[PDB]
Amino acid sequence: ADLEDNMETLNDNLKVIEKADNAAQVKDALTKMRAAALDAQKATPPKLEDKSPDSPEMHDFRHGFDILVGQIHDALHLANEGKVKEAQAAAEQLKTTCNACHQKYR
Amino acid sequence: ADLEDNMETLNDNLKVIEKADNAAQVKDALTKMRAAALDAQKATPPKLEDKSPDSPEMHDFRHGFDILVGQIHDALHLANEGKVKEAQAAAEQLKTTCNACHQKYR
Amino acid sequence: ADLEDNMETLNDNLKVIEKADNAAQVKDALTKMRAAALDAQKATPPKLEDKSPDSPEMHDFRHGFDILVGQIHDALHLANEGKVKEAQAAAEQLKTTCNACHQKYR
Ligand code: HEM
Ligand code: HEM
Ligand code: HEM
Ligand code: NI
Ligand code: NI
Ligand code: NI
Ligand code: NI
Ligand code: NI
Repeated sequence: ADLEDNMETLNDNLKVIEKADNAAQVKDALTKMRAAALDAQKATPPKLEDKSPDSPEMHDFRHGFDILVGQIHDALHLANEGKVKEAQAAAEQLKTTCNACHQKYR
Repeated sequence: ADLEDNMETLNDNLKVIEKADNAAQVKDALTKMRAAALDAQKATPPKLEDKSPDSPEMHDFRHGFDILVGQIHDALHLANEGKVKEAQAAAEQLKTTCNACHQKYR
Repeated sequence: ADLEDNMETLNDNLKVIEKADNAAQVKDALTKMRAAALDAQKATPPKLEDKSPDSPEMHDFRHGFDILVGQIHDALHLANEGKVKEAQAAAEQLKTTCNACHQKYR
């Protein structure tokens, strides 16, 4: 999928979590966020159309997604153990990664 | 172990999974693939004998293994929850990482 | 927290594990090591005060923590499955990461 729909997938599933009743709703959204993250990681973003895929910026751009994926996973472990509010807490924490990549590349 | 035996460990365990009966067979092979991945990640590969360990290429070379290890882990979670065919599906997906590193460094 | 207290958190929890009775003691320390690792990863270390945050060295410095976090996680999985001595074995293995970052940046 395109960078922009993956960002809507990231954004949407975030709302799904912060309002979720239960663990399965959380696990499902995190699963979907992981997929989107990983697929957005393949894209070249507007701001960086002038850079080769092995530029330092494209490298750093792809690293922002590694960080998000690691976090999602840590949230997933909490979801997997039925800890729905701390899972929700994690999901909320992801924001500072979202915003760190956005400050520099969006 | 040497880069080349680790690649045979990666390759072999891949066949073990795609033909596995059960979860324990999958978990075991993934465990072994993780080990080999991590050990191959220390090696300097023929194509890159002329580069320092902190060259951008050696950096990128080691990143190909981070991606594989993350994927293996995601497959492991599926194996750990008794999902043997989707675990098998994951293991198959790893191929595009194997081949992405190979296109550029093999 | 500061780089140096996070390193004491890393160091302390390591002793907690290698002497632990049970899985919950291990899971708790690993959880805390993950937190500290991730927080130390934001710091700029003395040796690198003269480098921009996107220098290759600051990049490599932050990667040393990715490796530690991945390992901690692998130890956590063992802890989570009640495997207290192999969890302890993992925790001990972390040392070569600790020391690899230290050789070059401490
Ligand atoms: C869960 C955390 C994240 C959320 C909730 C999120 C959400 C969004 C949203 C809603 C947009 C605008 C989409 C649109 O309507 O066009 C966007 C754009 C963007 N994001 Fe994210 N994002 C996240 C993580 C990241 C990360 C980690 C990176 C960098 C590694 C990143 C890089 C970008 C870029 C480059 C755009 C603009 C692309 C363009 O100009 O077409 N995002 N994000
Ligand atoms: C599970 C995925 C992978 C599989 C199944 C796999 C399998 C193999 C096999 C069968 C070989 C030839 C071994 C021989 O008979 O000598 C090989 C070579 C090689 N692979 Fe992989 N590999 C994988 C992942 C990777 C990754 C991620 C990288 C890079 C990060 C990589 C880098 C290399 C290199 C450099 C060689 C050639 C080394 C030499 O010339 O001695 N491989 N791989
Ligand atoms: C679990 C593994 C680790 C342990 C047990 C550990 C432990 C320690 C300890 C005890 C200190 C001295 C603290 C003090 O009394 O001031 C220290 C310093 C330091 N470590 Fe670690 N560490 C680990 C991992 C890492 C990693 C992965 C990195 C690099 C990525 C790193 C980078 C540094 C640096 C730069 C200092 C010195 C900071 C300064 O000069 O203020 N450490 N570590
Ligand atoms: Ni796509
Ligand atoms: Ni990197
Ligand atoms: Ni996990
Ligand atoms: Ni070896
Ligand atoms: Ni701090």
